[PDB]
Amino acid sequence: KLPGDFGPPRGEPIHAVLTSPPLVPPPVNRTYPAKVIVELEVVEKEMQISEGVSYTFWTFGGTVPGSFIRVRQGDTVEFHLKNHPSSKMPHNIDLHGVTGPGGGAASSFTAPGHESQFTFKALNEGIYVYHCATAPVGMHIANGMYGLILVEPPEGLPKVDHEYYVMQGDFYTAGKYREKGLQPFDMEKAIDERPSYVLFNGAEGALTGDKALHAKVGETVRIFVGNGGPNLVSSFHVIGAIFDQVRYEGGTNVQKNVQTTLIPAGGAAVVKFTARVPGSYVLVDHSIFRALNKGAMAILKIDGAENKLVYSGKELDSVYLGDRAAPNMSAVTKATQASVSGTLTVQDQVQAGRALFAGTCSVCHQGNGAGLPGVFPPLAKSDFLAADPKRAMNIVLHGLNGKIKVNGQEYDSVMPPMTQLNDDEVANILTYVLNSWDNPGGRVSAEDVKKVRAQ
Amino acid sequence: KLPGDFGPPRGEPIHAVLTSPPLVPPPVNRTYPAKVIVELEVVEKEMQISEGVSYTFWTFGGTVPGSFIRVRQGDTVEFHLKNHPSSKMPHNIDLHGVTGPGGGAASSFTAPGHESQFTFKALNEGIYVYHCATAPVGMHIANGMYGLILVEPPEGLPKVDHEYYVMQGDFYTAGKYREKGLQPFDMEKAIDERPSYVLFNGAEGALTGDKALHAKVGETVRIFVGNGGPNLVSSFHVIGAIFDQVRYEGGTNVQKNVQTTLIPAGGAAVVKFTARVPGSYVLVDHSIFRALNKGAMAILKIDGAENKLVYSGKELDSVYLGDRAAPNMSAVTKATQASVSGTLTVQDQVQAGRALFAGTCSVCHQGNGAGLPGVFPPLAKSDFLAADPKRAMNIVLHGLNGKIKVNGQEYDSVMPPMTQLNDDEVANILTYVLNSWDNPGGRVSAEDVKKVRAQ
Amino acid sequence: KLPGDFGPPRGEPIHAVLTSPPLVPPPVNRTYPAKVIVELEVVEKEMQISEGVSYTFWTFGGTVPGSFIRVRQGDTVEFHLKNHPSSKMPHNIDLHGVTGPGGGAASSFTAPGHESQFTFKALNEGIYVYHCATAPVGMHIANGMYGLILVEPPEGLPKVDHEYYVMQGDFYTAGKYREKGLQPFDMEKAIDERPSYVLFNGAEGALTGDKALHAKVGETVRIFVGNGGPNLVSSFHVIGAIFDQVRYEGGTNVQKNVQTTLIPAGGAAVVKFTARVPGSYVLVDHSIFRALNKGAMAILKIDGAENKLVYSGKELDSVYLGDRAAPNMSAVTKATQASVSGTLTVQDQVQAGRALFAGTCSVCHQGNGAGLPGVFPPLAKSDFLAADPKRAMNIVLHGLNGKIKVNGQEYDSVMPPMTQLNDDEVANILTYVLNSWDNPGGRVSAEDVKKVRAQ
Ligand code: HEC
Ligand code: HEC
Ligand code: HEC
Ligand SMILES: [Cu+2]
Ligand SMILES: [Cu+2]
Ligand SMILES: [Cu+2]
Ligand SMILES: [Cu+2]
Ligand SMILES: [Cu+2]
Ligand SMILES: [Cu+2]
Repeated sequence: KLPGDFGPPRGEPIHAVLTSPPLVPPPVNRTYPAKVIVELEVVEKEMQISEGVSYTFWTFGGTVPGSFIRVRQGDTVEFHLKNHPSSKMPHNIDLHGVTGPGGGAASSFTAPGHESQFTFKALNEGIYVYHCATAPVGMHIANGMYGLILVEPPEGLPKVDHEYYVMQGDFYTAGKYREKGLQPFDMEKAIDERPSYVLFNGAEGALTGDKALHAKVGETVRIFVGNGGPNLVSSFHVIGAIFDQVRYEGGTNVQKNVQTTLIPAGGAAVVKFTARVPGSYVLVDHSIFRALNKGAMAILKIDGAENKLVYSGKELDSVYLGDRAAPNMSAVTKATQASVSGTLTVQDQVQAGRALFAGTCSVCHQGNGAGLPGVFPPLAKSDFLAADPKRAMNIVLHGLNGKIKVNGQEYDSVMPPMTQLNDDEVANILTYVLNSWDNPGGRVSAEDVKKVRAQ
Repeated sequence: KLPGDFGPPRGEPIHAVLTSPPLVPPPVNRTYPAKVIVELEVVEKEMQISEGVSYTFWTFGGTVPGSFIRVRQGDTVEFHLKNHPSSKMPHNIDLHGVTGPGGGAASSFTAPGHESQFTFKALNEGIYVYHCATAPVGMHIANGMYGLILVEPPEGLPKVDHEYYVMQGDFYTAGKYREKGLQPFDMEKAIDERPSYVLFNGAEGALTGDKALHAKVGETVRIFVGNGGPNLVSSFHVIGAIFDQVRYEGGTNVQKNVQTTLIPAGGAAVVKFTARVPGSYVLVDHSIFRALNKGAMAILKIDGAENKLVYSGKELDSVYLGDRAAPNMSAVTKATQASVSGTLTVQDQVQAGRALFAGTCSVCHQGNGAGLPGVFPPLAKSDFLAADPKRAMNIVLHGLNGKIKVNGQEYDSVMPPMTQLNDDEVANILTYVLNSWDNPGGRVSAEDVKKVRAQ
Repeated sequence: KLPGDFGPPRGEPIHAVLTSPPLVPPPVNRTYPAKVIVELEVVEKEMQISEGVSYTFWTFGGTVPGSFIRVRQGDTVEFHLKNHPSSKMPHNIDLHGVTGPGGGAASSFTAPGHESQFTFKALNEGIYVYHCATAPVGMHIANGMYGLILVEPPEGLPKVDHEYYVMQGDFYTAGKYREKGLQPFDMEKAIDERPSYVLFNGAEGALTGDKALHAKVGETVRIFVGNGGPNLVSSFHVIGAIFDQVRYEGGTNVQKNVQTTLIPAGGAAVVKFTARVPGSYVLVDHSIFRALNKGAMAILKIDGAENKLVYSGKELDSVYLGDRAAPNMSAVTKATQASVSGTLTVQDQVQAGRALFAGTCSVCHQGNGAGLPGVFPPLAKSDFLAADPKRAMNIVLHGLNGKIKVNGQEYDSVMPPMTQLNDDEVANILTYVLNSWDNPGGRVSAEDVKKVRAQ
């Protein structure tokens, strides 16, 4: 006998309601198998992968990850794939959990402006990745063509207060991390498995700040977690909390009470969290340069009463979360746009630099530029800064060590280099500093920084 | 008490029958512990890692992976390692599952033309990797020195219809992927964990096309899956199906009903599959550039009746499987040989290009070169192609965008670059196209392409 | 109800006794929850990451990994973090297993010369990584800022004969592997996840030779195994043995009878081993270039009677363990120091070369330089060596093939290149050989080798 042997579809055909990340459709809440009609449209379009950094994404339903599909084990699914007329490429779909060659791929080839359909029975309960399967497949996946399909057990999943949808992917731009402009896909970096960005839900900051996930003390949260890849394996982890349960795909095994899991490329898991104390809980790939240098962090923000018996301490800040502590970094987007338009003002630079200074500089120099006397020199009203702005560009790019005198006090420490900052970032940060804290004003341009970097 | 405490060996000494991949020895079918004599011979030899690409493999038993060994928990194994006189290197063996230092390594050092032996008790049921343990060990492993040993539980494994043997490895050539000739091992790429090929069973296409694994609807298939490494972890996955069971090494835990697993470097697992519907099921490393750009795909082809209640769709084709949809790519081997011999004909190039066109070009241009009107321009009877063959070389290497006119119709789309194709591949593909579909004939040489690439 | 609900702290406040790797504090042996005061001091200091290779480590408690902390589920922990006045950087802590934002990070920011404190309840039994959480976090972790905290179940762990503490990390030096001197951290290699060293307990040889872990036949050994990362996932494996049990973090799942596991970056596990037969058992990352080319090997040496019914063979030697078979390689440290001081003698070079020859050359040429007649040519009393020392430098760096005559006999084989050896290593090895086995003496300098490498 096949699994999912619940008899022929009954009732009326159901038109599936799909959701955009990070939301999930309601529980199916049904005791009979149905014919479920799923309609999903591929759209190719430019979106911001980071502030001021555009990328041509290929999407299922206009989002990365693609629209979430929710059905019941034993359902017959009539799957309709449309390819928007604006597309340049053909596309198709492989749904994990489908019983049949290619997971649908050979019956879903869809040229721009066309539609395809195929039917399958959902024999297999579980959470499953779906993705494009059009050669070169890795390119399609790298461009954002992946999402999740949930096939519920017949009795449904246990009730929880919130359900969310989070999916990791690795991305490959020609430019370096945070280099502005429209960035092409880079096949060389992709083949080498050397991503420039590693993200949740298709962009830096997609689930941070004002886009965080929410719940309250005492509530339960289920997260459907995918890893679209194409290539990386996630050391998936929640900072400051624990997973009550982790279940992969439709596996019989359920791990309980773990904080760090491994999610294969192409894999998916359901995790459960119980909110205990208020604050920001960070979902990361704990291959930690991905999380804190390439974009792979997402926030579940918990509202409610502190419990000093459990945790006496404070909410996170920029020391850990960096420039993603703040609600957003829209000033960076704005300054980048103004540069393109040729209208970049001092204040545009100042506000972009303010956003970028958080974490990146404030960890040592403080949010108010005061430093710490004799340990971290001040940027506020800094004689040393004012004396030589070009030296300050060199200090950001190349670091500084040795004895110096700042505002009458000696420092004898080490500031690490920061050459990974792009020329616009250095320029905007230094313009912010120059225009703060009784510093002399003026500006540093990206071209100024380019020249210092080349010397 | 030690595990495997089934008493002294009884009956007669048994000379183990080893098998070459992808086959497995018969179940031991025995109720008593035995002395089992295993004889394995190391052979160093050139073989084709891909069509027209030779590599000096170091092998246990003449194959990659090496010969499969099958014993029973509680057996006493007298292990004989011979090193063929033609060898240049010394070799030895570490069998996982052996209780003792190095898994046998210090008692199996075997110079060319010599033999070694050691005895161990198989205390540990499970599936286990064995490999060479001769410094530099990673070099030996990278050259193909790994295989599997099964230590059965005393009652035997449950009966299945088929048992197969599949083992992943990462490979490191001086040349790039599909660059022809005898390719040296590349220690720099190996240390960096940057393989040029990632393969099942020692070659591209080892388990595809006419070398696929077979079964029928309703049958059960057990696959002994190794990962020899040296360095990669497999996101091991079956496209279009599910694993009924996954069990690692001799672990007590058995996962059921998963599609994607993680197999450590040096690890092994037993998976079980039940054939439900006909077609090609693809075993892959779902770090998907490995599977679809570096060689890591294998096929289990299922014969039998369609079941439209389960899956309404079609068998896979080149869109997903690429140039491995076809039975083989022997024409590539032949053309490469003819180049070396200085006898390369137009028809040699045409047939090699035909093989390579599948997937790589046909996904957009179609198998018959017709394209799709106003979306994908034709290669069949293409005025644009005929007008400028050197432009066509540039288009393959560097891509094309912008408005063009082909056979009277305007196109305004994007063909991605394909610089990863080697000069011979570009040459042979374009010669195929030129000699098909009422195109003007002639040929493109590898040297022609080399010149365009250098400009 | 929260987990760990064992009531308010009782008894007296307990000042935790922390241990340095590879030792563990005693079992808590307590039936009531307590207030436990933990004091941990950050120290930045130069230490040898390899012989003659210095590195500026940032440490919790003066070691890498940091001091081991051991508490009981249900305890209230008052955590005190001090930052030594000699520090240049601020530091903080995130303990996995803490319930609260950042695992403590926002309440533990500690400038040089300062102290911080926070209190948390240990709700979660298990083994957990702790690490610094100061931007740039990956830099802090890469510099050595990680360790383990055990939160015992209320009844305690089962009694074992030995408990040890082992933690993997990936390291990123500007220089290549074994390049001498004080090596800076390399942010470029870190972002790319391309470590120069992969180590247990902060140094090459930290747990090999005279620093091996010990036990006796019949005894049980528990190892608390961390993976600090920052970036790599360990294919953690024991050569020649099996793990009775593997349990991750505080998971409910326990795997039994496996040899190879996967430990996520930031993850931790408890493994159990039962000693069966004498000899050296090697803990490795089985992404095997890490273990055998980058430093990731540790030894558990078992004393006691051989059991020929289980294993007839020998203890490991340099063929497998290489230059870590010997008790230590202190001669390398000494020679490097003498080079810096300008006092390097012939004998300093000889003893350093002796240490390095083991495995790296002896696998083919033998420990006594005799080779094997007509298969591996001799280095002992070698006419070919004596005839041209510069040719011998070229042979080490670039390999040798083709027919040669050595001491009257023809060889027609292949010696692989060894360009990864540094100039001092080549120099010291060849000086050893020249001063052994009736060879002519003299010396090769690092500058001699530099010149040959550049030609
Ligand atoms: C801690 C790790 C630091 C971070 C992050 C940044 N800076 Fe820094 N900076 C640091 C130190 C210890 C020193 C003194 C070095 C010494 O030789 O003793 C400095 C110095 C500067 C200066 C010059 C002195 C002054 O005006 O106070 C400048 C202009 C400066 N730092 C700027 C700066 C900016 C803009 C940063 C973010 C991009 C930044 N620093 C980060 C320590 C640390
Ligand atoms: C879809 C992703 C494509 C694949 C794969 C290949 N080609 Fe292509 N090709 C594609 C498009 C959209 C276009 C037109 C671009 C535009 O500016 O509108 C082309 C064009 C060509 C041409 C020139 C026009 C013609 O003769 O039809 C040639 C000669 C060509 N393509 C060849 C070709 C070959 C040999 C391929 C496999 C190596 C190949 N293309 C792949 C789209 C796609
Ligand atoms: C086995 C894989 C080898 C290792 C490791 C090393 N050497 Fe070697 N060496 C090897 C062979 C097969 C040959 C002969 C090559 C041929 O063309 O037939 C050699 C040769 C040399 C020589 C020259 C001949 C002689 O004097 O015997 C030298 C000086 C030499 N090898 C040195 C040497 C050193 C110092 C090594 C460690 C750094 C080393 N070899 C490793 C095989 C192998
Ligand atoms: Cu697509
Ligand atoms: Cu897939
Ligand atoms: Cu070998
Ligand atoms: Cu091994
Ligand atoms: Cu720190
Ligand atoms: Cu952490």
